[PDB]
Amino acid sequence: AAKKYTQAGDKVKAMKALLRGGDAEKIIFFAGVSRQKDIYLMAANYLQTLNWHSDPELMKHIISFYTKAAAWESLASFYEACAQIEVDEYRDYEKALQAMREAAKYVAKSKNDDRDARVGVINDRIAVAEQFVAARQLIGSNPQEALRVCDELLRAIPPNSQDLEAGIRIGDVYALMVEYWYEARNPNEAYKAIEAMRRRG
Repeated sequence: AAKKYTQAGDKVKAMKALLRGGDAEKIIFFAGVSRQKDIYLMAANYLQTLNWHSDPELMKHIISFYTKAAAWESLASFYEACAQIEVDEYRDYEKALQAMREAAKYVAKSKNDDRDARVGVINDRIAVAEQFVAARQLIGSNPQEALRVCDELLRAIPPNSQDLEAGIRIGDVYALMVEYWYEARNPNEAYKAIEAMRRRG
């Protein structure tokens, strides 16, 4: 779509139907080249809905869009989202905890009322973050802490609250769940890797 859109596919309405959900990253690129405010906001809001385990440059790049747009609320939203789904294979939650600290800092920097919904995500995510950092700092020594953190996360979204309103998202509730099965209390469990791969697939 955007490939043929850069080939004179026209504008404004070119990306109003490309928000949706998924794991796309070039909605950034057309927001940057189109220089339209609405495309900027939708591209920056879109990346909260992604689910990956890598590429944390969107931290600073949505920081750029929300310096150009002066809305740190969804910046803190993506802080939470990307720090949550970053530690999936980053294997370090200290940076993610610093990113939740930056989420609180930018909510304090925020001025719109969207920061209230951002705190509605924060009160569920930072509550698990101090026990998920105990799930990640002690992922080599404390399997039960990480297992029960992931279990109470998995038993919070089936209630009426959404994934934003129940805890941290299920990027690392799964990814750490695989991790302590093969790493913690049994690093030499080769058939857990084919459990880990069969739970991966």
